[PDB]
Amino acid sequence: MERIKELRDLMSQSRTREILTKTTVDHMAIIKKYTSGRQEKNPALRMKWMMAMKYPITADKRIMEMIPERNEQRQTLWSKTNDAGSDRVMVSPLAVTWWNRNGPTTSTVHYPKVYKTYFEKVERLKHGTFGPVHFRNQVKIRRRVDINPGHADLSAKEAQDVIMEVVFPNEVGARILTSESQLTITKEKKKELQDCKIAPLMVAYMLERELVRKTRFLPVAGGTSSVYIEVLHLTQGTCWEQMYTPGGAVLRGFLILGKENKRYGPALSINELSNLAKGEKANVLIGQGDVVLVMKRKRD
Amino acid sequence: MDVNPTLLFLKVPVQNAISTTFPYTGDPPYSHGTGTGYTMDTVNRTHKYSEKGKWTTNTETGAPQLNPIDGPLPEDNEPSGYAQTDCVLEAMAFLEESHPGIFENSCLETMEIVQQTRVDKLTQGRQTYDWTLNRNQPAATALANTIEVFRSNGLTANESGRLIDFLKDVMDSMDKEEMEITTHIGKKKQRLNKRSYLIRALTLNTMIATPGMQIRGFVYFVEALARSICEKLEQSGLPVGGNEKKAKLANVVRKMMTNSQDTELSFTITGDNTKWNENQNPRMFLAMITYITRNQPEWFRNVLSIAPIMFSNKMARLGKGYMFESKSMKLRTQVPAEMLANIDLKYFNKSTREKIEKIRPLLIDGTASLSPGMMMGMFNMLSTVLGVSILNLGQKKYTKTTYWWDGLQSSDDFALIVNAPNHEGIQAGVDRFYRTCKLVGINMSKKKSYINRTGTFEFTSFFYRYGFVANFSMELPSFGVSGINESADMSVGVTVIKNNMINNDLGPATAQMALQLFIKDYRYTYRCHRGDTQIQTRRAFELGKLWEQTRSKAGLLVSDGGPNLYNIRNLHIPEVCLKWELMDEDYQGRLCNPMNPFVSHKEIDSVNNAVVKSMEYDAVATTHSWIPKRNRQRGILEDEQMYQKCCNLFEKFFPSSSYRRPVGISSMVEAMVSRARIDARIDFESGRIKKEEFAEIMKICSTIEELRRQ
Amino acid sequence: MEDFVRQCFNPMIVELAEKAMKEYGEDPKIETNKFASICTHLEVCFMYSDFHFIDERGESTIIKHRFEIIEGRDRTMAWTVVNSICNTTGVEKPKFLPDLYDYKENRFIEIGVTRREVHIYYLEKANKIKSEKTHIHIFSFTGEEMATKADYTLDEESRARIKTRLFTIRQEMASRGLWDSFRQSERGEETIEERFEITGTMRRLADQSLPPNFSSLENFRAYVDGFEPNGCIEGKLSQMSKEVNARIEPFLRTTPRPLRLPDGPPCSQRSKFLLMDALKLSIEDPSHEGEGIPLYDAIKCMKTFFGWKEPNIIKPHEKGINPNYLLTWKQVLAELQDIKNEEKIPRTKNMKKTSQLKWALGENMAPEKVDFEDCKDVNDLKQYDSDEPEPRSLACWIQSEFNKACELTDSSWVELDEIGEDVAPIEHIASMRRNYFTAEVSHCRATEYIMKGVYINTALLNASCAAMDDFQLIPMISKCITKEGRRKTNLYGFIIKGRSHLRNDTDVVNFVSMEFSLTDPRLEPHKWEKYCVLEIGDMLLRTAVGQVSRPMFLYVRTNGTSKIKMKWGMEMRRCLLQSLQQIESMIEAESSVKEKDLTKEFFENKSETWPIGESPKGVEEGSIGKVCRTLLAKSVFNSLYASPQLEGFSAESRKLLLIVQALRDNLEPGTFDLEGLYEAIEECLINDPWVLLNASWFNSFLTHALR
Ligand SMILES: [Mg+2]
Repeated sequence: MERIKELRDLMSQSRTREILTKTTVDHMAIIKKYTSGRQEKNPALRMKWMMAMKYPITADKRIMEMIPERNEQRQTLWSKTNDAGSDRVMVSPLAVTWWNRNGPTTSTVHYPKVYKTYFEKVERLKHGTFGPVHFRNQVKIRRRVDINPGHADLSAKEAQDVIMEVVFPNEVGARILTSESQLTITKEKKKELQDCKIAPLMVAYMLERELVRKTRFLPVAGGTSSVYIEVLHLTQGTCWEQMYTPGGAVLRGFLILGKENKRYGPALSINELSNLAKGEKANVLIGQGDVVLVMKRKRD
Repeated sequence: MDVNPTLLFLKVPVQNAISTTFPYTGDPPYSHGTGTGYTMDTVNRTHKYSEKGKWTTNTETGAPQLNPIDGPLPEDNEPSGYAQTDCVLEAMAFLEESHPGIFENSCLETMEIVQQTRVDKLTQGRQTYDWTLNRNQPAATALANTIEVFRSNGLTANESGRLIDFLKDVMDSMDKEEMEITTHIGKKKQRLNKRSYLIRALTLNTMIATPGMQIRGFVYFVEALARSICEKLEQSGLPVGGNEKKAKLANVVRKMMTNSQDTELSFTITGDNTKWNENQNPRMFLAMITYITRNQPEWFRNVLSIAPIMFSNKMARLGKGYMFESKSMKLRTQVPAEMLANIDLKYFNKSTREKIEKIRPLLIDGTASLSPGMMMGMFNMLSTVLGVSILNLGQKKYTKTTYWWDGLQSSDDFALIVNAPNHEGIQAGVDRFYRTCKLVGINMSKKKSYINRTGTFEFTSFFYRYGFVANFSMELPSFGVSGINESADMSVGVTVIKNNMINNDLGPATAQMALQLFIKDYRYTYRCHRGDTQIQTRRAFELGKLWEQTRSKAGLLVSDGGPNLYNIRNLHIPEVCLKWELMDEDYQGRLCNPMNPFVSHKEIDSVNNAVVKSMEYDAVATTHSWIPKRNRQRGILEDEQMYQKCCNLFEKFFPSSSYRRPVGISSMVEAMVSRARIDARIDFESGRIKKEEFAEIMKICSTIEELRRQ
Repeated sequence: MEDFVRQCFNPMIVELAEKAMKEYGEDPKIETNKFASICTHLEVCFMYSDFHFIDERGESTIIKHRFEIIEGRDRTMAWTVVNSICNTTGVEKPKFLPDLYDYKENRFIEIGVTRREVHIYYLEKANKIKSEKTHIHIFSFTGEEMATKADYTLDEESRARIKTRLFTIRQEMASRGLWDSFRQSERGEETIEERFEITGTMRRLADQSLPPNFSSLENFRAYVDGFEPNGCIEGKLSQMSKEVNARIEPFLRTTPRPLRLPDGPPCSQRSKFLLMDALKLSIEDPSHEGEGIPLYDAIKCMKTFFGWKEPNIIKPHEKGINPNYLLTWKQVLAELQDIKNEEKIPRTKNMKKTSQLKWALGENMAPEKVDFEDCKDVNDLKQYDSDEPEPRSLACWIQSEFNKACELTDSSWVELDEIGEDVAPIEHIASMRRNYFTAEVSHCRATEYIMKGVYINTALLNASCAAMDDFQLIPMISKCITKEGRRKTNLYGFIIKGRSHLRNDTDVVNFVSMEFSLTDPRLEPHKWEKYCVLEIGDMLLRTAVGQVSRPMFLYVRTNGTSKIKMKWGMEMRRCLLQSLQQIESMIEAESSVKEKDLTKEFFENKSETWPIGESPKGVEEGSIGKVCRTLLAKSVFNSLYASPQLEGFSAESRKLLLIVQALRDNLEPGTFDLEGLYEAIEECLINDPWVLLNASWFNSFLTHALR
């Protein structure tokens, strides 16, 4: 496969081989920050300049299999070129509009589920009620208020735990596999997002947004509840107050028995640990690539 | 009748109509005011303001160094740098006395920060002077180049992943006899002796100036300590935001006025410090850091003291050089500053002649030695700590007289308030504050400061008038397209308008006008004019076809030629969700198709977040979430993308690395090989990979393991 | 680190570690690595001993504790218990303190938790402590383990629990960024405090960075450590001379003086296009074939005018070649006629490179670059001229320009986009306020300037990107809505753009602008020093006496624009926002005072007035609409005439304005170096007409406010 061949190619050269063999999985993130690029100063002017070009957008390789080269008016949608560093072909906004008006249609059923917070915002605004405006001196006291309503008030650590369990089931670390009980929210989200083609990174980001608690230091002149903070712009002002009412298997219990033991067979994956027996000891790749010998928790 | 807008102040008070006194709304299109002559002028002025100090020659760099500390006390009102060590130590002592335990808690918090920090933090800075390339480079590139050179010189402590280990490597390198630099052109080797390397590591490239990678970590730790100190002071205007500054101004004014008796007299000084950097001495910072870190582990004291020690022997590069033009033959040539030391003085004007004559003795290897003074944007929080100490020295239990002062200090700016029984009391208090500032090395700009009865003043462009505070530190922010993409730009624009309405006193009608102008700019920039309009654009045909095809035109996004449904009501709602109920089924499916070739997500830090400061915007990943095209020599790294090339191909093995920072004991290659083997086995077992492919993959894995072992 | 240790370990274990480390007088808050090491060791001890018992037959049963703890007690108690075990069971006395006593095997077992490799730790322990009849079990955070003779006392289950606990602790430490220090802090058998020493070069540098009367950084540290405040500040204050003071000089009514404007020849026009002298050829309804594209509209607009005659120079450019400009205009006319007779008008017209156009656009007109050593001996070589710019006196043409910019035009110049339907009552209030402001501002001449600049700069940027190396012809076009509501397209002139190989955001593209006008330059030649003006035609103007002929001139000049300047021009619509913000702030202040919405009482009043102008009679007052238009024109002229002088003058004169305001409030204002402030304000007035006009406005305001 392209991935393993590219790994071999990287390991061929001396410096890349040394960095791969030396840096541990812990320090990977560190070397992720050694970017050789350059952020564009004043990206607004850069965008204004680009949009006057012919092909300022970067699609991927597969676009050429679906979007035709030219439309009815013979305007070229994408060009047989490449970006500066990858095989991302050059395309034009005409291609985006062509996809939006003629591209394949799918079923957007998971979008309300994944973006639940935004649609909850919409529903709260839709069912709200409005009162008269009162003009007078405004004295807003500044205090810490919550930002996102409907959250589970989950700790960032535990929110990340749930996100890893749901989005990336077969990359959970030793802590998850060694735990005794599974949170109900995790199972509910796993059932809710079974067949979800949305990018797993987007799903993880939305889950973290919807499960973590966030607070900000804001002035307030009326209610302090979270539902009253999202509409702070609409309700309170410098010299006016607007009266608004808002409208709203079990892969756990495993003990590590040391490092990889080749006598016990090839390393498995987490997702297939359910097929083990009551006391069978196997080799599993946990975390981001750590092979360990594991056994089921017999004699709880 | 001759129109005169200034006459509007005859009725509207200036503070109420202060907006009319600001000429621009956004960055002006010249961005000028810097150059080599400017750097030489700053060096000359800094040395002049302390010329009565003691001269010495550095035993390592052999550079003239001026020490005005404990110098003769000033005899005039001109700027001076003759700060007294005892006076500053006493100011720190009284600051601790008024706030017992502040220094100890701040030191403990900074120790926690130091132990848990990481090297990649240094990649978060601005353009920095790479000594390996001897020019300005990006922070990440400079860090990578320095690490590569250190590794080539047998310095690898930074491989532990901690910034403090990188600092240990930096010190060891400062103790290296020779340094080798290899540039890949093919290959090329250069050798630097101890003195040359020290000079390079003790430079500040001028372009205001920027330090090299050898001082970024120490400065970072010192500023962390200063931030911890400042967070516990109510008289410090740093690093709070715009919402926490109005509260402080109002509180201080109320404290100094309402507490005043019926016979007490209160006055307020709006004050700028004339230089505040060319008179701040690194020795004073070292003294006050030594006092702050009393009774601390020796390693912590040493780490915190390295920064002022390093800055006390800093060097300043003189820039590009000079431009010479001839009239007879219309000939132009560039003279680098390096030769400026060994050139005659018949091509430069009188003022430039004086500048070069003054700066010649201070230069070594093209860099002027600048021991005294400082540069803005480097030790802002330590200077704020010193200013707040002076402010706190105004309590009635320290003045021992009827008059007493209090106020706010924000790095360079300050607002003072003096209460005394009578006018002579106010004058005495002002004189005492000024003289104490002079003793500690702080100069008040008499021309940029003024006093008046308490009730009206200004502080960091916040104008206070009888309780009404107008915030103009930053005026109307940009109300156009940020330049990320269509969805991100729409979300950012609406969110920015909403935030300005919430915080920056933006009115409803002004918000509506801002929304209208932003929508106009968005449509013109992205050519997404309303489908029914007859404006001719390269994107007009597709948008018109989409408009005619659709049934519910209200559901089309603005980027798709739809109408604008935004108002003050729904600035907090993403556009995709705002008109989700109005979208046609097929159009909704096409727009929200996860398999489209346009959507793309980078690491989570860059997901739904844009760097301007960083602001998070709410958006739905759609077809409009594309990426603009990328746009783009001596080099230490043969392959400048090696780090990215390695980090990439790890997300294809462990996708969670994109969302979470990975943790593991094994090396990257070993983990990747294990995952490859497991995936190949599972796929071959499932029956969607054949014997040939499986064996082929097993064969590459074996040779990769052999390569790693070898 | 300490927080993680406290929140991870069992509180009793934390207390045991705290007491054990206090026994040695060590501070956990200052040495957290040792604290974590002791906590891990004690937890491993407990888990080793936990969940074990001895049955009635002496066998080991998992439910007398099988293991007796020895490391969880004081030295005295540990020694007493180990001696009791040795006496009761007759076991050899261990040389060093053991950790656990095994009843089933009747021996002493010691456990070592190693951050490094297990074999190294085992070898060190064997060569250090192990003497005789002592078992060693070495555990690691990576899951490994080792023991003597590979005889592990516990069952696989308990060892699995210990390994899992250690692995989890390792993972949590790594994720929190504490594992690096924790692993680096182990040296053989002990945990060492962090070390960061100053030596060698850095030590000498530190010794060279002290006050004058110090030689060693250690001496300075010792002095600071024992320093106690003893009236040092008071003594130094009593010593310094009294000439160092901040004396407040009163500022009452006579201290301020008029700002001194620079003396010299009058200032000239530097804007990118004509403002009040602009003449536009207009088509009242663009309903022609291929309409909308600039070139066809420009051709149609030109066709509407009859009376073109042979061009000739009227006002030559003193520093320029007038025949080149004349030939450029002739070439533009010839190309327009050629495309007109072609009947195949293309979207964009690229001009043919010509000597006149090559010179006018500054194509290749630049000194050649050479090395200094190659031309060091040239007699005429000198540093680039950067002297003091020549001061210029204020002229009345800029005031007339501003007066014109503030008055209404007969037709509307803004067609802002739409927004969602208003629902909240505050939304209705905002809509009413915005509509009032728009009605006051829609027909202003400043709006015309805004649209003109926006269109010109948008066209220039698009042409520069599209045609990098072509001499494009760009008509200067604007759109308008007359009183009758009919769309009208106006053409002001043409711009020929040169090479646009722009890579940075500051490199300049040079263009030639030729603009129609009716004003004779000879009336105010000083205003047109940068322009070459030719008489290009004749026009008929209507008046009470019929039609009168007036010459029609063409102002031709060469200019340059960068990407940043083009973006600045395209973003001119924010002047509307600025003016609206000020006008709305006034209304909101009044409403807060009166506790009710006063939009009607501000805009429909037409009786309340604000001082907005000066006449020979005195100060003049205008309605709210006049104030809106005046502020919009001020913003527009600030945008058009931006310069460092303008921002400097604004920043410096804000202080003087606030001092005067404090005076007007009877707040007893006072200054320290008011002459310095005056010098700072006046240093920013050299030649810019806009800054000089602003200075004159400030002088007039001072005169009127002081009285
Ligand atoms: Mg100030």
